[PDB]
This record gives sequence, C-alpha cells and structure tokens, in this order.
Amino acid sequence: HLSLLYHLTAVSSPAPGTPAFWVSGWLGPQQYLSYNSLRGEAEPCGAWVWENQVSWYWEKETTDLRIKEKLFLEAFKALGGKGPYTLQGLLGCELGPDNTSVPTAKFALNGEEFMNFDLKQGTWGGDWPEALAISQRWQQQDKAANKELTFLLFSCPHRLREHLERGRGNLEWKEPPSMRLKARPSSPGFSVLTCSAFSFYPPELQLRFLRNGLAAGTGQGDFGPNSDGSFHASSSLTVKSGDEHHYCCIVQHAGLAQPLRVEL
Amino acid sequence: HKSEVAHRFKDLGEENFKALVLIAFAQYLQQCPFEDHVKLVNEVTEFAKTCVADESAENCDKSLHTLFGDKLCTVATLRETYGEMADCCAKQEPERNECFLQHKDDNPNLPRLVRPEVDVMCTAFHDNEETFLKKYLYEIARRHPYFYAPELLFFAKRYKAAFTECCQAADKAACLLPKLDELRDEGKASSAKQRLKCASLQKFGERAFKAWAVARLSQRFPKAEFAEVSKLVTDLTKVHTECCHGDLLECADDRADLAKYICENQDSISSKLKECCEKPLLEKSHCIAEVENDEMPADLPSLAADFVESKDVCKNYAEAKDVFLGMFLYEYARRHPDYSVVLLLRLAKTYETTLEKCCAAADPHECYAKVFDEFKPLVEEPQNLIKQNCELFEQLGEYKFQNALLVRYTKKVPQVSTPTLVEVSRNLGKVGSKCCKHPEAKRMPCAEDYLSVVLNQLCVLHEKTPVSDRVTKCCTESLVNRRPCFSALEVDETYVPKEFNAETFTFHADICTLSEKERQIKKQTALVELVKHKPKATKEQLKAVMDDFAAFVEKCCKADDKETCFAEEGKKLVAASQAALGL
Amino acid sequence: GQPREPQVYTLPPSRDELTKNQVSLTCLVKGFYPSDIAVEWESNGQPENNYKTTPPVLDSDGSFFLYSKLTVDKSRWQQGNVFSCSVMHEALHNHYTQKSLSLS
Amino acid sequence: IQRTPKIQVYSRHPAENGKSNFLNCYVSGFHPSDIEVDLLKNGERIEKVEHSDLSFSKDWSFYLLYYTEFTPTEKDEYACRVNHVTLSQPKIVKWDRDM
Repeated sequence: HLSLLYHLTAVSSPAPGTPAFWVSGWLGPQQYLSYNSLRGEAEPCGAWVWENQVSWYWEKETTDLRIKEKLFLEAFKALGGKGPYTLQGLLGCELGPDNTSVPTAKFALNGEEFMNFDLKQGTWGGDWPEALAISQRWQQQDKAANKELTFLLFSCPHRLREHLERGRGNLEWKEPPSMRLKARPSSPGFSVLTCSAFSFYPPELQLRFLRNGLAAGTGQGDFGPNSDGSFHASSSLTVKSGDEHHYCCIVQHAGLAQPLRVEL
Repeated sequence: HKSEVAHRFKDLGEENFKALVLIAFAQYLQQCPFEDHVKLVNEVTEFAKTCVADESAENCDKSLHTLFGDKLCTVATLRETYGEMADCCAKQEPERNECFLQHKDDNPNLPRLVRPEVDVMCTAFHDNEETFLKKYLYEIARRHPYFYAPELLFFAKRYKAAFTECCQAADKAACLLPKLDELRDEGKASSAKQRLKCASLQKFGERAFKAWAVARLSQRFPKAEFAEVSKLVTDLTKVHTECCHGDLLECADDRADLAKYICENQDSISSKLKECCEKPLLEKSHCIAEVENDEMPADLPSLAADFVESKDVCKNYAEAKDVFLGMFLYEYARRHPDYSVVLLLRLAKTYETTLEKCCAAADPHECYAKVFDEFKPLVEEPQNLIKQNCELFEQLGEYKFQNALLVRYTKKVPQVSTPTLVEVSRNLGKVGSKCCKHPEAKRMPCAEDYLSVVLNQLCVLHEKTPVSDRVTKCCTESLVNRRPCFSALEVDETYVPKEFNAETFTFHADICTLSEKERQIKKQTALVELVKHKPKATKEQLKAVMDDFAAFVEKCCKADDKETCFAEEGKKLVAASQAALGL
Repeated sequence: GQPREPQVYTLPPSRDELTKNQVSLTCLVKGFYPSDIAVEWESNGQPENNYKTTPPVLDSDGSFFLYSKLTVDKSRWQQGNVFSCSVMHEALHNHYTQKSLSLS
Repeated sequence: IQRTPKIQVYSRHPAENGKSNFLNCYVSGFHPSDIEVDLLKNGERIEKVEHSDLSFSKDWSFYLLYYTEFTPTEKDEYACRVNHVTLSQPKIVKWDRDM
C-alpha cells in the first residue's frame, strides 16, 4: 500500500541563505531523502543513512533532481510578472496488485493545484494561463518530457521496489503508544477530558471516548510528529464537572494485538 | 559477398553464431527474460540460413545493425521495462545503434545471482544441457554488457568442462565450486580490463589505444621487430574497435583470423607460442592473450643512441610523429617488462612533450640531452606509493586497510555517495590481496594495471551521474594520468560538513540479525559518514568515535528490551561523538 | 448557469475609415456566458493602450457579446504590424485566448 | 493562496518532572513558506532548538517540526511563538501539560 513521493518546492525570491529550490522524498510517512539548491546533492535522511544501499543509487537521485531544479527555476521565467511565486510539485508512484505501478504528477502554484503530467500523452497539462505558460516552456526542451516519463514510469517504481526489499527493517517498524487520560476544570459546570497517545509508529491510530461503556463519539482530534519519525496524538471532550471518573478512552493501532482501554 | 549475415554464419559456424547473437541481445536488452532472447536468436539464425542458401534472397543485403535493430524494436514496451532505451527505436541507422550503445549499463544495479544447489545444477545439466549453458551466457552477458564476446565463448566452454568433469563425482561440491569460483573471478577481472579497452577507444581515441597496445605487446614479444609489432597492433585495434561497437559477429571472425596469423608467423613473434598454437580454436586465442613474456635479446644498446645522441631525432619526429614515438615505446617497452604499460605511456608522453618543445628550440640537442632525467621522478612516485601501500596492508588487515583507504578517499572526494565510496574502497583495497604477494620488482606493475581498471570503472559510471568536480577532472584530463591525479588530491575544504542531530544514529534492532560480512559493511558506512561530519578528523578522534560506535552496537544487542537502548543511547553516542570531534 | 465558450473574431477597419489618419481594429467577442470577462489588446509581443471596450449586452440566444475598438495610426497598420486582441474568460480553453489582425 | 498556521505543542514522552524528554512544536497548514518559529522557556527563547525539513501536505499547505531536548520541572513554563505573513503579531501558544 505504500508509496514513493517527492515534495518539490521552489520560490522566486528566497530569504537570503535560504535555498531557491528543495525536495523532500518520502516512503510512506517516512522521509528518506533530502535535497536543496544550495548544497546541490541528494542526501539520505534519518535511518536511511544506514540502508543497505547500492552504489550509484544516490547519485542517480541527485542527477534526476538537478534536472528538476533547472525545470523549476525555469518556470518563473515563463511566468514573467513581478509578484513572488511558490511552485510546488508532488511526484511519485504507488504499487498496485499485479506487480504494477500507479503514478502521480501534480503541481501547485502559489498554493493552488494548477497543472499535472499526463503519462499517456507525455505532456504537461492544466488550463490556467499560468499552467499553459509553464507547460509550454517545459514541453519545448531537451526532451524534458522523456525524462519526466522515465522518472515516473521507470525510475520511481524501480526505486520503490528496491527500498521495500532493502528497507523492510524501517518500514515494518512497530512502536505502540504510551497512553495518558486527564481531567482539566474549564468553565462553570464543565471540564475537559484529554486522551493522549505518545511515541507510536505507524501513524494510523484512532481515539474514542466511552461513558459507562457507551460511545460519546470523539471530540477534537489532534495529530502530529515527533523528532524521531514516531507520532503523537490527542483527543479532547467537554464534560460535566464531577462526572469525570465515569469516562474512559479506547485506542486502536497496528502495534497493539487488541484495542486498549485507558483509565483516568 | 552480397550478404554479410551469410558471410559470418559460414565463417563462424552455426553454434558460435547462435551464441554470439544471444550475447548481442543479452548485452542490449538486459531484462528481457531468457525465453524471449532464444526466440529472437532462433528467428535471426533461421533468417540467416536462408541467405547461406540464397545470397540474393529478400533482405539478406541489409547490414547487421539494421537487422538486429529492426528486431530489438519488436519489443516496444522497452520504456516500461528499460527507460530511455525506447527513445532509440525512434531513430534510424546509424544514429540508432550509437543510442543503444550509450544505453547499456544505465542499470548495473540488477538482482544478484544466487547459485542453485550443486545437485540441482547437475540435474539440470544432465537433463537439458544445451540450454543450461545458454543460461550461463545470458546471465553473464547481461550483467557485463561490454564483456569481450569471444572470451565469453571460452568461459562457456570452461563452464561445460567443469560440469562434464564433476557431476559423476560422489562429492560434487568439493569438485565443482572451486572451478566455478575461479571461473567467476577470472570473469569479473576480464569484464573490467575490457571496459577499459572500450573506454580507451570510444572516449579517448584510436591513437590512445594503439599506444597502449604497442607498449603492451612489445613487453610480451621483445624479440619481434617493430614492423611486426605494428601489424599486430593494427589487427588488435580492428578487433577491439569491433566488439566495443557491438559488431560481435565481425569481431569474433577477425579475432579467429588473428590467432591464425599469429601462429603461422610464430618465429617472427615469440618462442613462447609453441604450446599455445597446438590448441583448439577457442583456447588458442586465450592462451596467446594470457601467455608469458619472451626472454629479451642479448645486448640491446642504450635508448640514448637513437633518441638523444643521434642528430636525426627532430628530423624523424617531424617526418613521422606517430611512427617514431611508436618506435620509442617499442624500444623502451621491450627493455622493461618489469614496468607497467601505464607508466611507459606516461614516459612516452613526457618524451613527446619534450621533443615538441625542444625541436622548436634554438639548439634542440642541448634542450633534450637530459631527457632521461625527467623519467626518474615519474618512476619513483609509483614505486613509493605501492611500497608505502603494501607496508600499510601488511601492518594492517585487508579489512583495516580498506578503512584506511576509505578515509583517505572520502577526504578527497566526499561529494561522492557513501555507498559508492564503500565499494570503491573495497575494490582499491583488493590491490593488497592481488599485488603485495608478488615480490618487490613485480608489485608496482600489477598494482597500476589493476588500479587503472578500478578507476576507469568509477569514471565510466560517474560520467552518467556526475557529482564531484574533482572526479570529473581526474577522469577526463588524461587517461594515462588518472591514478596520480587521484593520489595527488588534497583534503576537500570546499565540502560543507554534514551536521549532527539526535537522529543521526538511528537504528532499529534489525542489525543483530546481521552476519559479520554484513555488519562490517555497516561499520565502513559509519566510518565514511563520520568523515563527512568532519573531514579534517585525525585518525585518533576517528577511531575513538568508531570504538564508541562498536561499543554502542555490542551493548544494545546484548540487553533485555533492545529498542529502549537504541532509542536511549542513540543520542548519547551522538553527544559523545561531537565532543570527541570538536563539534 | 451553464457557461458557454466565447467566440472571438477580429475585424479590420472598414474601407471608408482608412481614408483618414486613424483606424479602428474591431474585436467582436460573442457566444459567451457569463458577463464576467477580461479583454485586452497587445501588439508585437507587447501590450496596447489606445483602446476602449464596451461592456457586454445580452444576446437573444442567452449568451452575451462584446466589442473592442483598438485605435492605431494608419502607417503602423500599413507597415503590417500584427495586432492581437486578447480575451480572458471562465469557459475559455485555458481560461484564455487571443486572436490576430493584420494587413490582408 | 494565503493560509494561517496551526500550532500544536506537545512532549514526545509522557511528561514527568525531573526526567529527560523532548518538547515538540508542530507548525502546520500554512502558506506561504516564510515562517519564524521560536520555542520559549519562561518567556525567553531557547538556543538549542533543532527543526525538521520544511515540507508540505497533500493539500499543498506547508508544515514544520521544531523540537528541543529538555527536562521539565514543575516551576518552568514553556510556549511556542510563531510569526507569519498572515498574523497581526507573533502568536504564542502555551504548552498545555495534558495534551
């Protein structure tokens, strides 16, 4: 079910010492790769430094991303006008049933999707004027179209397979959460219950509230990452003061054989 | 002859033909399953038979490239399963074949060959033999797309010989695996020597290869007259030019003829050829490629006579640069089988530079009288390097040696990726195993020959994915001066060091499943990474932080609840290491 | 409501008009929904100032239509310089199209 | 085309006074990418704040993890301070112990 996805970003006038362009590469919700226009080199992130990886893998990455850098910084020439720009791209692929890849290639300008890459016609598309401009600049190039094709239909899925084999260790990692449930006097005759999940991987996880064994739904959920690739979650609920000890909190998660009841 | 397909088929015979064609397709289409290639080969063969029959029949006039081309574009998927290869089917001959040639070994990185169990192999061999051997050819060819086609045929005969000689034994493993393992080792070295030969030809020109060949042959055949060494060098050039451009059928033929020419004229070439020339077609050429140097003539006059004292030096240099200099390599070469070719070419380079500059001078003789002095430093430097390197290899392990090199090269070339650096070191390091065994006299040349091959491998792959400016320079500047260029390289102070964080040493408990071979590669990785964190790190600090590392690993695998340790100690090893490095 | 692709045609200055020093390069834009729509001129890769554009009016069919009267000097038009009436609208393929007008 | 940040502050491990931990601040869902995020100990900024790579989500909005090692004490008060084009003035979020 997992997927290789690159998060390309360029800006037209960067705060100085900031990079004009940069990429983050992801395997599922793990960041494996990292690149930017200053350093100019694709580097492994996190536990992926220790991946049993082959020679030339990384400089293949670098080579590809440099073509991307050029393309992206080229886009702002095509747009012409003054006002600062932010060009984003989401590129990748996901494995499908029959030893089959499914590609993704969308882009956004100043925070709105506007352009895409049609893998059938081998053309960029989108119909905003901005997208027509950029689409045109790229389509008339040293076979930029072909390289995007190879990158998505060949390189991407070949990489994805390679990482699955050589990086099971990371991908299949499992860490169940530490749980805490607490009561916080809030209002007049009210109080806030907060269930919290600490340090878990993978990030799929649900929090639920019971009140004497019957569902009180969920309230506001919150979800986030820790420094170490693990995750954090919390859910909160309004509740009659003095009626607190009646509630508990239940948690579902891949790293637990069965759902956990969490007392106050 | 009207038909080239016809000619070759006749000359090479059917079985060789089918083999060479199968290699051809394997080398171009490295992932097309085996069965498919066999259909393609069998189609192309059967077409050929109809031209051996009637040379004027439909399509037999076409060139080999058109035919093999036409056929490779049968598989249109190419893109989905190979990539920028498909772009080539777009084009027309001759641009088309040049395309196919660039797009070999974009993917070295193909699944490894796990050997089946000795008995299952001997099953398969006894059963469908004809195939089993074809699979060998296909598997090897596709992982080494520059492999010297005609030699691969010979390797294939050796493979068969081993199974013929061993599957009747009670203990088959004891018999066979040694033979297959030597055969695999010979193979990996051969592929490499050949890749240098093709790089030389393609990227550096005919002149460059011819120079190499003259130096090399003159070492092996020191009694042969210059006139004879030339004809050989020319013949050798045609042969290699041909298998490097993918014309396997033509080059196999021409090689056969060369072996035949050599044997017919043994007396004017070498006394050490008697044994070799009494052998079957395929072992003839191998023997001759592999044989011992002839003993050098009695009382050869000083190189000074013709190349310094003679007052015709500049005249001849003007009248025939390439011939004259060839005479120089020939004369120097035959006097010095001990020296490596690489070194001799550097010497010839200096000589030429010298003449170029000196003949322009007011008094040319005066100018070049002391030219032989210039060679002293060019000789010492390699001797000194190999001498120091073999002391280091004895004084330390094969393992501990590699680590020394790994650190050395990482400091020169940190822009290159960690896995690439690990591997390159492992290979460079193998120069200890291979050469330092040999005695004093014979070390440098073994070393330089082998190093030159290893470096060219780096360069050929680096060219497709350039990442370090320094590598580009050394790989490009001079073929003959690569090794010294790299050795000369200082600590790269332009590199902006990797920084630390808590997560820098992130390991899940999967590391304790690891073998030793496996866990050593990992240590080597951590080592490379440390250097990248601080390139001016001294051996002291480095081994300190590296001991801390191994302390860490041993510790955490040996605890109840493994991943508490990693999680908890992972940041402390970092803290430790910043201190132990400065920051 | 169902928006409709606009349809842009240029029209050159009429016989009668050419006599004088100035000309009126017309841009009719009809067959569009809705009202909202941007119209500009541009010549020689470069925008034009000297022009006006009527607001829309509702065409019997239900869609709207518009005109634009770019004036230029006669000499310029004669020299052949290509003029290009540009339109922007919701249902325009790529939200934009431009047409051209020149001596013929 | 212009989005305001969402600021979560939470510890990595359950908070226990005197035991070592990490404090995270997770700024998310903002556009454009320029953002100043400072972690505050008792109203003044910490200098050993590390932070993850600037990235974006399925919905194109940017996000970022700032984090520091720390050992909480009962007395100490922490907070996360974010400035961004879309904010009148620095927004300060107090680290609720419970969440």
